[PDB]
Amino acid sequence: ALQYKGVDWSSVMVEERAGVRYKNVNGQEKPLEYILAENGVNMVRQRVWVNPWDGNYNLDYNIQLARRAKAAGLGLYINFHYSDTWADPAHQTTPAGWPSDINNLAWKLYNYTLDSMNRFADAGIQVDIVSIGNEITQGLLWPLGKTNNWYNIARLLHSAAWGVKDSRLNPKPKIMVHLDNGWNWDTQNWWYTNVLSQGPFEMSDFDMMGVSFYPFYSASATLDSLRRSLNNMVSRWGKEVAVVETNWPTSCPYPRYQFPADVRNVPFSAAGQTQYIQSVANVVSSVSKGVGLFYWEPAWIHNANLGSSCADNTMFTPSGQALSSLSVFHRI
Ligand SMILES: *[C@@H]1O[C@H](CO)[C@@H](O)[C@H](O)[C@H]1NC(C)=O
Repeated sequence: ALQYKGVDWSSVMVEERAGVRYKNVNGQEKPLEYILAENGVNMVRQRVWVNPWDGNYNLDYNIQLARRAKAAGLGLYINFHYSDTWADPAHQTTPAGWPSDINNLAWKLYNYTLDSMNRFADAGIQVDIVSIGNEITQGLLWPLGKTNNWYNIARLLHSAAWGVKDSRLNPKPKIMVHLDNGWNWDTQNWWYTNVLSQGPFEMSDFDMMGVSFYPFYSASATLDSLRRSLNNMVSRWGKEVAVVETNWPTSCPYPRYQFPADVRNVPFSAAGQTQYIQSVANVVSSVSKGVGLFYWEPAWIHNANLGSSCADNTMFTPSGQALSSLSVFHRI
């Protein structure tokens, strides 16, 4: 069974401010962190943005969350986007103001990460996992860290990894590199190979390799491919692995892509979510060093589709009541 099993609950306060109230399956209202712990979750993933336009997901914002997550006995997984806004394969926007030369940008990434981690340390919050970037498959901090700029990338990650290493955090969190399409091994292989062959980013600079695994972005995302990809990654670089992002809809009237053949039998419902989340967990667990699974934004009711072509990927009622499927975190 999985060592790390949780959800990314970053939107929680934005939702509370919007008037949302959460309840477990029985209708008992309480702060989300407790409904989560109640269902077997043992860790929350939180996204961190540099200078968000409205302050959400910034350091202060994430510290209030962490403190809360800790009170409910949940572990912490800090997810740096190293951007003012959403960072993903098609968007890695360097924070306005940051440097334009690799040495200074890297230095900045270091000071930023360093100070940020020390922010939790000084606050008495323990960070368990830290991803230096978010789905950085096409690199990060563009233009400099854009893919094929392999040198700059390994250069940037090394600095970021050390911002963590040199912080007051103790124990130090596992450093993770997060790429999307974990089912695509050629991508996982191409990326790490090119980054690790540069020299600046060393094997001892990171501990985990996290991957996003979704069913609605390509019929190619088969459980088998993820299974194979993870095994290939582990056997090749010996790092702990984990699915840091995944969803399953309870409603998907207009999918943009055909779902993988292995899950076309799984229903869009609370039952189907359980089935899917459990299958994905089995894949990760089957892999030696397969250590974690995180469902992305299960409680963002005011954004149900969660940026996908599916209508609802939440594990909550439109009114905020936890669905039965949320307790799948006990079984994994
Ligand atoms: C990083 O921090 C150091 C000392 O704290 C400072 O001298 C340096 O200018 C910073 N790097 C940049 C370019 O922000």
